[PDB]
Amino acid sequence: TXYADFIASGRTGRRNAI
Amino acid sequence: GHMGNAAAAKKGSEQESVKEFLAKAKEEFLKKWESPSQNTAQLDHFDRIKTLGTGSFGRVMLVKHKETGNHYAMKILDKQKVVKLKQIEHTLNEKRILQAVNFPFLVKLEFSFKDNSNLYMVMEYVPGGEMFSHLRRIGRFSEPHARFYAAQIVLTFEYLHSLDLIYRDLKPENLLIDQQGYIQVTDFGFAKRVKGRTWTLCGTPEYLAPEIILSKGYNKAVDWWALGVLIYEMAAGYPPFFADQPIQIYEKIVSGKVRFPSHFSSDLKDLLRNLLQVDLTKRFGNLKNGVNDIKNHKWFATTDWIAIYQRKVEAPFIPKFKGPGDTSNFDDYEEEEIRVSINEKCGKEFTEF
Ligand SMILES: O=S(=O)(c1cccc2cnccc12)N1CCCNCC1
Repeated sequence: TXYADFIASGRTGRRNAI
Repeated sequence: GHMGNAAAAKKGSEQESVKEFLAKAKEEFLKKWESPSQNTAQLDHFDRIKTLGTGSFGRVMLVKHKETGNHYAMKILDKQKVVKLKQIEHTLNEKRILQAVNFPFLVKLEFSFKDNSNLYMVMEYVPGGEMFSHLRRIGRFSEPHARFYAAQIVLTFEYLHSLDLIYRDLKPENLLIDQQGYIQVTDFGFAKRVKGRTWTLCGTPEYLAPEIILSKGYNKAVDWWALGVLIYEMAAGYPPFFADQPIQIYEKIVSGKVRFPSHFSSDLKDLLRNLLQVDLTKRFGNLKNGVNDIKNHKWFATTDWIAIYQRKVEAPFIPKFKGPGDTSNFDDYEEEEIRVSINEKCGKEFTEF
């Protein structure tokens, strides 16, 4: 599912600027 | 047509009044922009309470004014560290913007000052914490809830863009919720006065517009792209473009393809396809009718823009608040010293602060 894909990305926490 | 006579006249009058408001607001901004305020308090006016945030951006501390008892959020930057990280211009510009703007969803700089070691920005304490926390906790916002927040961002960007300010740092991590449930925008380190184009690669991967990824000169339309990302993430619980590695996120962003959860309304999907439009000649907020293409879209048909601005709409969510010093909507961090050296550091660099 897309939610499961989101969890799999490992980018569910706070995201830093580049 | 879509509007009868009364509705068209009312909408036209509303749009003209916005122009009139923005012209006055630009006049007020430019006076403060040209003559910034400096040195309006000092450190021993405040008790240090707790660290609210810490990172590459320095530190933000909850402090209490000793004589009024008012709480504030004090951003502390180490002057030597700012110079080392090559952030002098961004630091000066952030404070200059904050002391010059005025809008109900932009955090208020109440005092600023510096000493031998550090720079200090004393801002209103926004006790509800980051939208990010509430979004991950609740999972996703219902469309009316998302819309309430989105409307405030639309108005704030309409204001900032009229001042020729591009924002460039939109994401749930950078939006705070106040005691009335309304949004506060706080971070202006990437904001820039830009009447035309600018070129810097800056932002957060999930929120980067395609023209930034592709190393183009770009304009304020990147903020309308980011609004699309934000609305999507608020309503879905995850952003439109994500992957294990930033390069894979960038491939998705530039592809021109975006896919939606089945619970998104058709009105929402139509708005998002027009904001998340790779083709700049077609992106809402970048066309002849400007912000009005967004404000007049069907998904915002129930939005009373003036009532949002006046903060007369009941918020969908009021964060828990047990007193003026409550920090329960923020994380806990290791408490570090606020060291002030006997010697002044980097005085020349920060004369303007
Ligand atoms: O929450 S903060 O520490 C913060 C900053 C500025 C003013 C604030 C006012 N009240 C609370 C927290 C505040 N924060 C730091 C950078 C990350 N994004 C959100 C702003």
